[PDB]
Amino acid sequence: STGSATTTPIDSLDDAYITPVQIGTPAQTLNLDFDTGSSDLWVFSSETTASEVDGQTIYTPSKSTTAKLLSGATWSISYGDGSSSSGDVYTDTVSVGGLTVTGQAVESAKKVSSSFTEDSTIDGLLGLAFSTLNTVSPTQQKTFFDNAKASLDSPVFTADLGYHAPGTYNFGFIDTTAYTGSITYTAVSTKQGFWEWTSTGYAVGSGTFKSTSIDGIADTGTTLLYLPATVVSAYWAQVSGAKSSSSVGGYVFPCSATLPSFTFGVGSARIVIPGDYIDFGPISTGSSSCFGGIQSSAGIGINIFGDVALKAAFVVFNGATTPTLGFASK
Repeated sequence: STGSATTTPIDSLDDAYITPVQIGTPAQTLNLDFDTGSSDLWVFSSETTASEVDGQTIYTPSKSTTAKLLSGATWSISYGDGSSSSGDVYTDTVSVGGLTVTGQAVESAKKVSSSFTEDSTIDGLLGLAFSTLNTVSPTQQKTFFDNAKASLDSPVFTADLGYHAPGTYNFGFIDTTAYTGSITYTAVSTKQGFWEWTSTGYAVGSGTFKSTSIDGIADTGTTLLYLPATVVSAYWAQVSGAKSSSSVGGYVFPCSATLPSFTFGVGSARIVIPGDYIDFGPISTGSSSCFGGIQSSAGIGINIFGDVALKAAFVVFNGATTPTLGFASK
């Protein structure tokens, strides 16, 4: 089997992407944030504290004939941005772009943190990291991808995120019309539960390529590109007036600037992030100070190839017995 679904930016900055997901019988369609950096499929629901729901579409298990409470199971997650959610668990039928999993764990939120409430466009998350990170207790649950894997034509999914435009998540096949040149594959470590890999270096604008190993995660659920302070400083030094602002919480730059591109290495191949992808606009409405899309990972504890990086590529998440990541230009 295969699936194919369009993923759409939630706003004009590509802060995140939502993909429609059918849950239950009859289908309840929720727009979920596909997140290769976590492993829980959780939704706003009829059980969510009413004051914590503000415009989201909810899953109502009692209206699904295929929903079954997973007795005794609870979940609770905290994300890298300090947001969180928790609740109980149902199993139900879940379909993405024509690909159906029966008995998928659907984690129903009883509580969500303010950032989730405040984002009306995101009805929940669909985790696509490794199932070892799943938070369901006392019986850990599998991701949608893990459950689908054996039925898929090929045990892969691909992320093709758009810049200020829709893109695609595919399951079970590689669309050879969706990228240019070749896909370069690189090794993955699953030791931390992430799609963790090592970039071979970077360049800033038309500058020479610096060969250096950068260990990081491919994370569709993180907006920006977080890299070591040395790398980030080298980037922003090429933007007149750019500076790190503790009050704002990262590098800002004059909105009048033209940003240089940023290149990252995948083996001997190179992915170029155009400068415009690195512009996240005014820090506040009407400001002439703009927020940068490349930020320091110092104090995160890990480098993160988030949407800024991934949207410059066609990315293969290969879930074969030995997982790998593939990147192509597009």
